[PDB]
Amino acid sequence: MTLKEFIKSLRVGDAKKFAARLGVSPSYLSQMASGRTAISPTRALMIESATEGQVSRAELRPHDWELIWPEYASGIRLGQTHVVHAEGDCSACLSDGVDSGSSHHHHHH
Repeated sequence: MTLKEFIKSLRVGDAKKFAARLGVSPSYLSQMASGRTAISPTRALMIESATEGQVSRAELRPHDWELIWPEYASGIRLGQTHVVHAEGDCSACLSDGVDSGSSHHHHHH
């Protein structure tokens, strides 16, 4: 689940308590839900601990959690996560982060 959907389920008063879990403002809490803000590695953990049933650090950042908590992710890759089959296999794929065409070099002698 996500904060946007999770919060949506929550009531205005109830959501306030949730923001308390992260120790953040009610408006800010919704910023990450919208995606108009930046979520720190520590903050991602807060939400996961805040609900521990709907929104998890992986849900907030399915692509970066593998970078922020690779030691943990390494454990599930080993094959110990045979309890349940969860999407992933990010390591299997690799997306280039640089444009080869943009790169250029020239020299004489």
